[PDB]
Amino acid sequence: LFALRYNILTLMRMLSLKSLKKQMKKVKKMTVKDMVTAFFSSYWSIFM
Amino acid sequence: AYQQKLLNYFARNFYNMRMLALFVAFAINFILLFYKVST
Repeated sequence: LFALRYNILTLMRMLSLKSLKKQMKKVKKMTVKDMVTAFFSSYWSIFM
Repeated sequence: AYQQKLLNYFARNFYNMRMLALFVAFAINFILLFYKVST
């Protein structure tokens, strides 16, 4: 349980940082290619 | 909406990709049968 809690907190610190604004600046300007890349990257991060 | 479309596609094709992985593994291991060690 400690390993689960710690690792999941490390994963969700991604969202917790709130620094997603600089990514979102280009989220206004993504293409379908880029959004597919982000979709894959989310699952890659989960697997990591 | 596009995220949901991707989700639906992968959920639909989960089993087919599982079969394809086994087929590709058999192909790779068949290729590895012609494998020669060198000095």
